[PDB]
Amino acid sequence: TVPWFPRTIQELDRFANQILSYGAELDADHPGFKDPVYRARRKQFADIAYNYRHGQPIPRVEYMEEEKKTWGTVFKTLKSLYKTHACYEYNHIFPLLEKYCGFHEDNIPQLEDVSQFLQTCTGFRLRPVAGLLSSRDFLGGLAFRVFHCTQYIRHGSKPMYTPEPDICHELLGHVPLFSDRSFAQFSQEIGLASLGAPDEYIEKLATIYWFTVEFGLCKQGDSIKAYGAGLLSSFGELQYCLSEKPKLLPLELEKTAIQNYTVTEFQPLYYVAESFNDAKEKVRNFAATIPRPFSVRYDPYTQRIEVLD
Ligand SMILES: Cc1ccnc(-n2c(S)nc3sc(C)c(C)c3c2=O)c1
Ligand SMILES: [Fe+3]
Repeated sequence: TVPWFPRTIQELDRFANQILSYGAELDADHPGFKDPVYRARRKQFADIAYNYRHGQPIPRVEYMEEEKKTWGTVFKTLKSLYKTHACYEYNHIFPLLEKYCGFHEDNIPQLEDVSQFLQTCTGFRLRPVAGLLSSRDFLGGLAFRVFHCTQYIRHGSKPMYTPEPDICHELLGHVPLFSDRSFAQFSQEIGLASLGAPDEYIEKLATIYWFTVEFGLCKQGDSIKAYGAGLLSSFGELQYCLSEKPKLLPLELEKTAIQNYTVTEFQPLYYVAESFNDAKEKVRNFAATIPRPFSVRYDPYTQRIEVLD
């Protein structure tokens, strides 16, 4: 009995709120655990996501001085690496994000502005998300070029640490790659692959996602550069990923899909992509191995998924 998936973009409304209601910020472990103001702020961002419906403007939020400071620290620290460590695509778009989107140490960009910018670049759009969605639900969004995106910021006591996605990771890690057409097509391919796929393949796709969108390296002429959002938003790991320490292997999906990984330390191993067009082709070949009694394609004119046989 084939798993349901949205067939229109508005149908992402359906399971968008089906998050893990009891989130990371509730653990005694969390940098913000003892902070009741932080607790409430987090629920505030969650209620914004909860009430969001596809098509609406994303609500603007006045960030606090404390939050802007945390952003500032993440921004300045990370900025110092991008020219040398980040891929061309990243460095190419970053100044535009500064000019048109207010990417600056003193200013946390608003999601609506960033979403409009991306729509202009590649048709990618943002949708605020409360918390952790299933891989199935999150990856499905990508098929429509929709990135489920957090709006809250990490707790101010630890600006270099987040166990979770937060706004810094989304804007400084993901957003600049979603501005590139080739990357955008690649990421969407992973989304298309996920539609109606068995649970076992959702997990293989999530693993591929992690070794690409989150922790991917790519060839850049004779050199290698970072493009994964998890690398680009981690000061420590961004420098480490391109030192002699980690092991590097070519992106190869039948191996990548089964490779184990942990979230708590630096990756002992990275996969290197030839280019985003090549990763896309590889994902397209891999999707053909997924037992699905149909074929899918996205029609951007009507914003619907076409389902054949
Ligand atoms: C597949 C999927 C579905 C929903 N969210 C995610 N997701 C994304 S996009 N970025 C990050 S950064 C970090 C430290 C974590 C844990 C995390 C994460 O979980 C991934
Ligand atoms: Fe991420």
